[PDB]
Amino acid sequence: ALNKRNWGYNAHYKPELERSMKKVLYADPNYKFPIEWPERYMAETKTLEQVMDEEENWEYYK
Amino acid sequence: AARVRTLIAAGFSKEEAEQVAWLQNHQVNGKILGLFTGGFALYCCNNYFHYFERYFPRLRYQPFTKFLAQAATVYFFFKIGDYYFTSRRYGSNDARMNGLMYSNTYYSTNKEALIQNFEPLNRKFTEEEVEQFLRNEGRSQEEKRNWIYNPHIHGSTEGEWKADIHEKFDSGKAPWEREHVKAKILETNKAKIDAGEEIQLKPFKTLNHLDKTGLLHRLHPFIWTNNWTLL
Amino acid sequence: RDFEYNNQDVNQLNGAFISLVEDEKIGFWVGVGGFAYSQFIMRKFVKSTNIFASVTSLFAGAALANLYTHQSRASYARVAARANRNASLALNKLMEY
Amino acid sequence: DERDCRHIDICSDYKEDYPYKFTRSGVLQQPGQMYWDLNKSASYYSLLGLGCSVFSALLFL
Amino acid sequence: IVLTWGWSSFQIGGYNYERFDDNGERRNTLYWKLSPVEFPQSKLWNRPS
Amino acid sequence: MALFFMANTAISVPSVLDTSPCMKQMLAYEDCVLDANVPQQEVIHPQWPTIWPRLLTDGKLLEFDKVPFHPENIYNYTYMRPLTKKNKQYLYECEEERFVFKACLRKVISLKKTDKHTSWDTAEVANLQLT
Amino acid sequence: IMISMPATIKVVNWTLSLVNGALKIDLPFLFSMSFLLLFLVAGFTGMWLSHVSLNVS
Amino acid sequence: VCGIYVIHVIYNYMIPYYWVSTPLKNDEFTRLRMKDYIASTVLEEVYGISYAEWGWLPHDFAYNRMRGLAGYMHPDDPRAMCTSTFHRKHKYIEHEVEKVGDYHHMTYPK
Amino acid sequence: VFEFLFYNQQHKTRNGYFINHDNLMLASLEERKKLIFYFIANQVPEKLDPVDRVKFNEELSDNLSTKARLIGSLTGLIGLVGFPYISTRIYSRPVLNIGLSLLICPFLYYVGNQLTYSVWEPKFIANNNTVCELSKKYNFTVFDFAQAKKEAHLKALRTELVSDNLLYSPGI
Amino acid sequence: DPFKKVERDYHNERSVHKHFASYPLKFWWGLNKFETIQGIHSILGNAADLVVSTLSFIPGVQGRNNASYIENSIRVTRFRGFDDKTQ
Amino acid sequence: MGSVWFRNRYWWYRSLYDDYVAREAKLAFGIAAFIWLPHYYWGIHLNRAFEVNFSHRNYAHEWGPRRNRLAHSLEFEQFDMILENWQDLEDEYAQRGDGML
Amino acid sequence: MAQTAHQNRYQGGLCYAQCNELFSFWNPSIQQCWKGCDFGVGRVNDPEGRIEAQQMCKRWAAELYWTYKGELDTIKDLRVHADMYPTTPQNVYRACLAGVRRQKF
Amino acid sequence: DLPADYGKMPAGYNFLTRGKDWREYDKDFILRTDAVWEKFQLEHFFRNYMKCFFFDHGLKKYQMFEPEDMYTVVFEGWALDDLITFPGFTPTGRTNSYQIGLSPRQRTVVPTQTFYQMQDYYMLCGLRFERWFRCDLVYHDQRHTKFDQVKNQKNYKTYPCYREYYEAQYACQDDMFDFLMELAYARRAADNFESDFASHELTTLPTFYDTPKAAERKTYTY
Amino acid sequence: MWGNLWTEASYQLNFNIGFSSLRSDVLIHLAQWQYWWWFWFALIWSFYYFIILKVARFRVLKMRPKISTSYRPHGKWGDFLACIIPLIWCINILTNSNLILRLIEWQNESSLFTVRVRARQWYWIYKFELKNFTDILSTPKNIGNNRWQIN
Amino acid sequence: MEVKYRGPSDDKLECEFLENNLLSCLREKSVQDNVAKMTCRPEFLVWFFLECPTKAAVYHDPKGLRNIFIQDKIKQK
Amino acid sequence: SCTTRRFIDEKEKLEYSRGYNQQELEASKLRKDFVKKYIVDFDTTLYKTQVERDWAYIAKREYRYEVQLKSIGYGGALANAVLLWRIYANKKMVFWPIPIVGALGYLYFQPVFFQKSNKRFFDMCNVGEEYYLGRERNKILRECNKILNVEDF
Ligand code: HEA
Repeated sequence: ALNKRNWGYNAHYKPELERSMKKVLYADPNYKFPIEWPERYMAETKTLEQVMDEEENWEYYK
Repeated sequence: AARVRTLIAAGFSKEEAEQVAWLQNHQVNGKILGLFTGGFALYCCNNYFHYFERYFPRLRYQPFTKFLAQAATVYFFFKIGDYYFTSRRYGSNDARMNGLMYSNTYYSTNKEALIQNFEPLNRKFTEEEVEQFLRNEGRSQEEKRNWIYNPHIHGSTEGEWKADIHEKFDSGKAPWEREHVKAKILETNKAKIDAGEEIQLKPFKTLNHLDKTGLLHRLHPFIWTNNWTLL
Repeated sequence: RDFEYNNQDVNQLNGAFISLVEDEKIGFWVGVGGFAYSQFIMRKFVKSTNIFASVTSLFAGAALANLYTHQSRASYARVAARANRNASLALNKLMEY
Repeated sequence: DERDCRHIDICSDYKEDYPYKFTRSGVLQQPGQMYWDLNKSASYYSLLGLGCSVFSALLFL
Repeated sequence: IVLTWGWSSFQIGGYNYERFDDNGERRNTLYWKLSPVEFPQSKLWNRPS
Repeated sequence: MALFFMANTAISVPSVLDTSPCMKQMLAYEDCVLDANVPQQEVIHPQWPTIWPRLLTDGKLLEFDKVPFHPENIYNYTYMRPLTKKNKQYLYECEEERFVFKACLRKVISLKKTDKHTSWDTAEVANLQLT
Repeated sequence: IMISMPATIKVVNWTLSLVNGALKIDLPFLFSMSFLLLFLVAGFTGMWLSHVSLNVS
Repeated sequence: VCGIYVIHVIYNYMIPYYWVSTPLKNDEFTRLRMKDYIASTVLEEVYGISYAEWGWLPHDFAYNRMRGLAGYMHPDDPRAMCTSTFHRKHKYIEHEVEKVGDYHHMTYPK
Repeated sequence: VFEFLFYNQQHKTRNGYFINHDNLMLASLEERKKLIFYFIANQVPEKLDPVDRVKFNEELSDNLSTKARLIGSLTGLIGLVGFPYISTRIYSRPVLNIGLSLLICPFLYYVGNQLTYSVWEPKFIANNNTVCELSKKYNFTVFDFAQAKKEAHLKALRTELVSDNLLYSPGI
Repeated sequence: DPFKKVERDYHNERSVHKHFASYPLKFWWGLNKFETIQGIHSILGNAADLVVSTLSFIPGVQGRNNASYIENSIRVTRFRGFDDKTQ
Repeated sequence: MGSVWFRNRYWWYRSLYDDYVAREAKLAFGIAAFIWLPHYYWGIHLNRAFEVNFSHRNYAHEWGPRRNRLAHSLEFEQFDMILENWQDLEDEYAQRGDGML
Repeated sequence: MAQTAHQNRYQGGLCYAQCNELFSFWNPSIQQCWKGCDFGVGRVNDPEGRIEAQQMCKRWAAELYWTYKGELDTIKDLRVHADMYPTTPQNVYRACLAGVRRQKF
Repeated sequence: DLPADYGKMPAGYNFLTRGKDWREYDKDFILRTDAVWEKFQLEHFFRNYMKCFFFDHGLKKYQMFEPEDMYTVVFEGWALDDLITFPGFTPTGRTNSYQIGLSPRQRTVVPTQTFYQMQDYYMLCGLRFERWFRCDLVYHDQRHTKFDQVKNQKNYKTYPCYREYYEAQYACQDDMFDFLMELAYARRAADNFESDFASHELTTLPTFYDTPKAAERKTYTY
Repeated sequence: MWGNLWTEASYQLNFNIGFSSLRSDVLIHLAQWQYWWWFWFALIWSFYYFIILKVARFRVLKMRPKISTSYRPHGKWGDFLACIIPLIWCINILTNSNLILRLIEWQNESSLFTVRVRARQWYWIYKFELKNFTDILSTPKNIGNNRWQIN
Repeated sequence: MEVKYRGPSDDKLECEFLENNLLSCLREKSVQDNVAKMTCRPEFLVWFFLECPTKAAVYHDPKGLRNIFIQDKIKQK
Repeated sequence: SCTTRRFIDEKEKLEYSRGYNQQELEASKLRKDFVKKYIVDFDTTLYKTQVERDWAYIAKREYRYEVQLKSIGYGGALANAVLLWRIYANKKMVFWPIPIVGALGYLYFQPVFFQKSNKRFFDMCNVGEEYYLGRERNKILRECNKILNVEDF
């Protein structure tokens, strides 16, 4: 437990500002980010038109 | 070197008493080592004190100067021991060099952290915090207490009390971490706020600022005598 | 509402405190008497200075008072140590978060 | 201002480039001949002269 | 010759140069925080190498 | 080298203290934008909504009249894509940070170098440069 | 790097033999001293050139 | 001492090179990797990093740790398997890193 | 084992530091309030308000703090009788005289301060209207007393730790 | 100003309040560890209390009331647990 | 240090070289310490300069591009404020078509 | 072990030592398993810890070599062969998973 | 946290900030006292750092020339050549100031660790070229109709030997590539496979890596 | 020099003593190694100060000559004892080289870009491969608080 | 690292080019990029903020900006 | 840089030669009090923030060299001159003059040095509001600016 460390995994942005709405959003266990940190740097294989259609047909977690 | 039972007599946990004893033992053992080293010198170089009278004639003529010189030697030995134990003596936090007192790293780090991280509560514990502590009788055991919500006894809503019960006991959020308690404390100590004095919500965590093993500061242990490897 | 001290420890402490007060009064009187007796005895047969006589008298009076107040003070100290240790442990276990 | 101590329009890092032109204060400043330094030298010389004269007067007795 | 200059000439020269020439630095720089530091003399002239 | 080769360890040398005016706000905005992961690269600028409004309309950043537009991959001509609603949704999560950064930049812009700055010569020495 | 081990022995032997003796200064002695002094610098230059980084530079 | 140094070169540089000579149908890549790793991982070439602050200054350690970690980027390097940890703070004093396993990127030390 | 000379001892036997929970095991409710107020104000006045701290410090000075110092000063001045105690026309030993005077005076000052404290502390603490008013205003609890005791012990440890290098402190 | 002696300042909260001159001068307080010395001090206090009651027979001064639990506790525990090992 | 550490110095002497330079060695050691002080001071100064240079290089690597981006953003924000003022002017021109002209 | 968290191989620990038993003496899979075991410190005893460790291992493997989105999610066999060199992102992910699985306490 | 849909993007949120009282964010920021001097220095540094171009007045446009020796800049200023127009750091003017790093390495067919013991990649280039030549000979003729060399680029498929060819080009130099290409042209005109004459393994020592049941050798485990 | 940023890094003047420029890390390390080697030889030279004076003052024929009765030498550990000084210098040189070399050697496969340098008769040729162009677009950017983004 | 020093130039021709770019950018972005031909180069506008800082004061001056807007409308007319 | 340090030292010498004024004298007294309390007599290791500790240690080293060491050197020179005169008088080596004149010279030149680099030392305290030392320095600087009617940084 003493030596357990993050090692740079899922390094999401930690807003220090008090008026940050995302903070409250980041508090929500049901909050969904735009993409997973494990896949944030993965090569995209989808087509441009398919990606545009999927992004247009997206719903907010809240 | 602190009569560890006496340290627990004042406000000190068993581990906190151990840390305070470690610091006091370091200081006292350094001073005692210096003083006792001074003792054998006078038991050995007493003739050397008399022989060094040809270079300094007044000593052979003024007897009190001999006692003054003996006291000076004792003080020099004590100060040498103190500097060997109670000085800064910063060094590299290396596993192959820690443990052996080539530096005073452990004691220096503990003292510096204690000086930097200690401040008074600057306020009185709220009655709700007193009540929460009063309701914390034996709730820290290994088995989680099955908190039963009785509407005739707990009132409110069954879920609301269950969430409140979790926040008070199961979640572990401190009474100093309660929103209502924080608001009440803000309302109360306004006079101190009239002087701009910050309010300390949590008491000074002794276990979070001192460590005889030194793991808190993350100083690697001696390579030859530690099975565990830090960091 | 607040924490309440243990019952048996409280009773023992009360008894020890009463005994200690009585022994303190008795020892003060005994020490005054011993100081007077020491002053007289030193002025009787001792060929020494008045400073030495007074120092001996004060030291002997303090020693007599301590001898009269040994058992009571020791018992009070033991009771206080046990009570304070128990109370401190309980309070630390209570306020620990 | 006479006591500006900045005779060249350059910062401490000297971000300006040579030739570094003089400043308005440096316009009036005379190197080593200012009133303050001249008065300091005058005071040193007066102190030395007063000491020597006192010593001579004591010897003249 | 053998002892004095062989252990003081280079250091004295470096001290005098840094004191009077500021390590031979060009004056028109932007900020010391983001500029290369012109170190003083490091190859000892009195040394054979 | 050796265990003691330089014979002097300059532990006094501290990390150079950064003195940018609104670096904290700018970095917070950048971190929020990175968490959002907006495909358009121009969004990194705080004034991006006022810089290229076509990004919020069609993504038509530049005129391709003379240079032909021949996209090959998804990561090609990324400046030529409108902001997707989901991305726009993620764009709302950083609005407060963007506004704070803009306010800080505006306040810095309002600053001037007046004559009262008598220590204009002694700036770097004040600005943690005498290391 | 290990080759310099024999040279140091030779320099030490020369220096030691030059001491605790009945010196009769001849023209030959000055030339031998000059040769030793010249050999002193050359060994240091060769040892410095033995460093891989310095040689590459 | 020289012969021991030579024997190490003899046992780890030439004779393995004389073992495999022609393209092989079965595990040619494995045999070549074994042969190369038998020679590319001599400790005299890698053992420096264990005590690096002796040759790397305080700020120099921070400046080089970024390149050093980036130096062993491609995992396909058996000799890199022998090099010491490039994720260590300066032994005397480290100016940048507070916690070793607290980084903002899985491949960037800061 | 002579830490009584190697460690600070003046702060121990004064300012009501001898009080502890065991004492509160026998005191009454109003007595508990008064004792808690006095001990908290003495050891850790930070937890109290500034105006109340000022008033309590003024009361403590008017009662024992200045009075114990005055009594110790009187005892030291009594001990200061005949500063040239060992003096002669042939030679007056300034070293021995100053040394004896210094050895006598501090002991007398300590004795006087201890006597004044042990005599007036019960009366001042027990029968102070301002102290009673402060106890009514505060009404510290047992948890407050425990926290204050811990803080006072930490402050005592800090005082010795602060004056650890009084000769040369480059800081490294 | 006494108010200046009440302000909470970190530098004030971390200032060495004891000079080297206090090392020797306050050294006499350590004798309290001695049982005989503590007893002598207590005897002096008791005699002073008797004289104080005798003088408190005069108006303006109240003697040591034997019904004060606080006073009794203070008198009986002023040196209850003195220990130079602590602090 | 020297002949003291050995139990038969004569033997020790021969065992090295059969030559004696002991007094030279002692005087040389004293003079060597007395001279070694100064080069130590100079090397300390030089090492401090080198460490400062390394720190400056690291900081420029870390803060340079960030400062440049911040300056660009400041210029863009000033331009945005000016553009907002010009847009207010254009709105006035829309409300005052030719009156402003 | 430049990417590992231990100064020496003997300082690697039993988990890292198990890495030596995992692959042959001629594969960087030893270093990969050492990195995986380092990623698993203080998370093996927790289920959510194991999940987050799998995510971290996937992230590290993706950072090492460029692979398509979700490609590592199509590994036919998570089992590893002793002769598996770190040639592919799938191999890297498998080695990291094995290193996480080998971390006790 | 008051509304249930807090954090959901407002509908039709133009994200415009026209006429916003910045005093609200004053409590959200802290400004150094030396802000004026810091801003002036930052502006000067931006003017003197990124501006690697010179505004020619004759064309009334910023122009640039390739980097040259400082003396050539100073002592040979009047003879400027190769002057071009300023294109800008980005087509849209975005800022490119950022610390640079290393992108993830591409998958490799020929492992560099096979012959990494040599500082010169001669044998490595040879082995990579042999592998690429085998792949090309396998997939030579179908490039024009079944690879990227097809006409309908909508159906273009990356050549199956693209990775090997790129790895070989990285391994070998220009002259080595030319010599290997000539040898490959000869071998392709021959259309002779290496296996069409392979006999070396018949005289090779037996190895545990050459057991009969190859699949039985790899003991897979997790 | 591109603009006001004077890219000229050497700028060495005539009759220079040391290296051309200390702008390179290798150059800084070499200078530090040389200075340190010059620093820690003191005692050695000290003996040289004492040996010369004694020989030139109490070893001549007219000043304290010595009758050397030395039939044979009987040294056994002299060479190994004196070899510590060469061993220390060798160790220092090897450590410095291994420190310098480890940062500029055996790191080819982990390269951000690639360029071919072909030296021809009286000329040099710099060849840039096509893939490098793609690598130009694939450079990660450390934006924000050490956050790496790939476009 | 070693960057020299050169203050803002404020050259008449460069200032004219920057002012033309700024006016075009204002006219275009005032329509929120909903114009006929995107002729503005934002990076160039950045130079306007640093190469003609004196003229920037006119941009920071309200009455001066109003007069400039009137002149620009007249020119566009 | 080194040029900046040389310029600062020369400007400080020139200013000390020009004069110390009255408002400037009061500001110097306040700055000296602040430096003595929060820096010179306060151990830099006690500060909460490690960065604050580093900056305070840098300032403390500057004070130890620029003020303490310089004053010690001046006092030592004065002591050497006085001891030379005394030894010339008695034709023998005395012992008291060295320490006595060293202490006197350290006491004397201690303020004068503190009088010259009063501003420069203050310039090493501008850590920022993020540090408690920074906040206190900002308050002190605001008071000095109000006194002097000039905007410092
Ligand atoms: C007779 C001539 C001679 C001698 C004796 C030597 C002796 C040595 N040489 Fe060399 N060398 C050459 C002639 C010689 N050399 C020539 C002609 C070349 C170039 C070939 C060409 O053109 O390429 C060359 C090239 C050469 C190079 C490479 C240059 C190049 O790249 O080509 C190197 C580097 O490793 C080297 C090293 C050495 C070493 C380490 C010794 C060692 O033997 C000497 C080191 C011994 C000592 C160190 C002992 C001295 C004793 C001391 C105690 C010194 C310490 C004293 C102080 C510090 C005061 N020599």
